[PDB]
Amino acid sequence: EPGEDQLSLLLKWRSSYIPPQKPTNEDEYKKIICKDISSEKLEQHAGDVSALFINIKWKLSEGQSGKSIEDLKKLAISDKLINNGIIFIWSEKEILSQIVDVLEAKGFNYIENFMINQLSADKALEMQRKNQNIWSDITPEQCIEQEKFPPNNYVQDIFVNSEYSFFRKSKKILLMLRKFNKDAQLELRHQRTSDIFFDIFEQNKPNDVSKKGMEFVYKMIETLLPKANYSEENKGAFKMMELYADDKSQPRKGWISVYEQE
Amino acid sequence: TLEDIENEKFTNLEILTHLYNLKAEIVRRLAE
Amino acid sequence: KKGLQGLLQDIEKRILHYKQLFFKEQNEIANGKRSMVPDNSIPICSDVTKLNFQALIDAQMRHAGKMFDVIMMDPPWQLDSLSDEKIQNMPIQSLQQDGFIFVWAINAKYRVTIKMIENWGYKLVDEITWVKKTVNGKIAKGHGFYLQHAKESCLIGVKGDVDNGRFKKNIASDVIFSERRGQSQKPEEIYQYINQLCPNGNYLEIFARRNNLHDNWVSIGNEL
Amino acid sequence: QPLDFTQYAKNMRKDLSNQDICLEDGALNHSYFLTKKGQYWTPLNQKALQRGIELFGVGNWKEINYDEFSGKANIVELELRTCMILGINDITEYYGKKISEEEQEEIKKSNIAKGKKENKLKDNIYQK
Repeated sequence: EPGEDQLSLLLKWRSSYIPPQKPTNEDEYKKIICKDISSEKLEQHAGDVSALFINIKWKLSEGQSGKSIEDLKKLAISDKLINNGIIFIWSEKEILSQIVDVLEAKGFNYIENFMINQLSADKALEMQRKNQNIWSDITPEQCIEQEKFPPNNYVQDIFVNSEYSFFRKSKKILLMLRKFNKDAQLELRHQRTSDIFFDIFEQNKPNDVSKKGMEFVYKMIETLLPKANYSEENKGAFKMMELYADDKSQPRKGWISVYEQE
Repeated sequence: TLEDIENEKFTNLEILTHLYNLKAEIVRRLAE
Repeated sequence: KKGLQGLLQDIEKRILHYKQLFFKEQNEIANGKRSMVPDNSIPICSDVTKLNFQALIDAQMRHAGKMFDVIMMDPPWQLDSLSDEKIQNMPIQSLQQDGFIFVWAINAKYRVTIKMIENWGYKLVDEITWVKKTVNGKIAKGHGFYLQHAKESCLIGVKGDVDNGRFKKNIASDVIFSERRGQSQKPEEIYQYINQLCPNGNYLEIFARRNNLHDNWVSIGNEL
Repeated sequence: QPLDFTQYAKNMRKDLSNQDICLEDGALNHSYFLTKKGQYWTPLNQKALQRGIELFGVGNWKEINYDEFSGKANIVELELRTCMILGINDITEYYGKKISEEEQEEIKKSNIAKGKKENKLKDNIYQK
């Protein structure tokens, strides 16, 4: 029966997290364009920020393009930029200890973990063709866009399992690190989102979260901190910042975007 | 409650000693 | 009253029935009957603070000719439980040359666990997470401070010259999606993944439980 | 060459595990794991019970508990095991009696033979 299988029942959240349109009004975002974020002095651009989301793409192999731990060390975070807030940074298994060491070097302590279980849209079609054998021959990506997913009552065989020298990679980890201020107190909203949700992916693109998944992450950040959202008193004093932003979903109401070499 | 301890997940020896303690207490309070 | 005498009669029949069941079980035990524990398991009943590890090292070197390969652990954190000083002062760096370690940290004891396994001499190379499940097939969500906790994390270190014909690469998965069973009982899929990693190896399990005794594992615990 | 884990496990259990977890040959003691922790009848406990029956009477297992086993034991389990090693469900006729080891074995075998033709032996237990 439809709606009762494991795959169609684990991806039920996607019907409510539709990403919104781009904000047309100019006074709802910042949209900073720079050359080198690590060399950039962000304290001039933005004031007290309650949520700093670092959308960093790590370099881990010799030929893989991305940023490194040295680039994270060169990045400057001070009390002017963020004195009481939370850092959301994409972590990896290979450099987790280095990431937490360099971030505790800047006064940020580990608090929580929020991860995305990777599900393969390629393996879904492969398993459907393996088990059943007319709509299964279209594209592993149009099924992501049209949300027409094949039934699956055992999801453990659909995981994206990328190559590794150890246990195969099947998750994406978003670390949360909070700068505990002393005099001030930061507004929270406890237990509004689970620290786990399943999301579809591509076998060839394990490090590209979907638009609805990024919407889920953004709404998790915005629900966690309610006074950092866009309002009348937050005009010119936006309390949400992005590092290494992209034009895909970042122009947003109440969000400061910092781009890299546009 | 005897029906509680009999249907509990207790092993067959703790059930047995609870039953013996209950029997001893009720026979003592019956005789005296 | 006579109702109390009837209750005495009922408890007499219950005593006789359970006496017969006890006699049946103890007669079957003193006969051919085996428990759920495998015959090749090595359980050790000792507290780790009082356990002499040197005798274990001598016995392992005598009867195997090498040392351990996996030292899977699940420490009782203070947050019976023991302090982090005793866990950090444990002789793990003397119990292995070339192998892995599994620690099963909690959310409140994540960074200190990372520091602990980097202080023992290991390098953090991998992470295994257990996502809890329900009977229907959904995620068994819980509670927490910032987010609803529905995960359990295992941190994996490495040591020495692992890359040989002993250990295998590109096996299993980091995510264990299985139901929550027992009180604090980790799923058997982590043991299957360990056996996929090092086939036919020597393993050690600190703070082990009677529910997780296995047919290739040396297991140390207090209630074991 | 590869090693076999049966002999390796027996050798490890000989010098590492306790006397209740493994047997003399090194084989696993399943009776220890078939019960709960602490409530395991040891072969030393059985000999202690038999020696107490040798010394004192039957049915006065208070001094037996006090100065035989550890000073602390289960009065109910002492009665149950005394009934089991006498072959008889209820030991009313043996109350106050002090029986030797050989006569104890003879009484057990006599009760077994008495109930064999009476259709009474339910798991080596005679009912009356």
